[PDB]
Amino acid sequence: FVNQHLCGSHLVEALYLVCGERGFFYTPKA
Amino acid sequence: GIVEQCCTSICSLYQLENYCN
Repeated sequence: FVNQHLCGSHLVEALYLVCGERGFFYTPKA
Repeated sequence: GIVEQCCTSICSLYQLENYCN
């Protein structure tokens, strides 16, 4: 998913799925 | 940043991919 309100583990999950072997930065205080 | 973009507002692929490495 992508087009929704994405909070907490849901946002992290989305980032995981989308980013690959690239991984990602989850920075809530951004 | 991300929480305002994707949690409190509706998120997009475009914005999610800004957080990939």
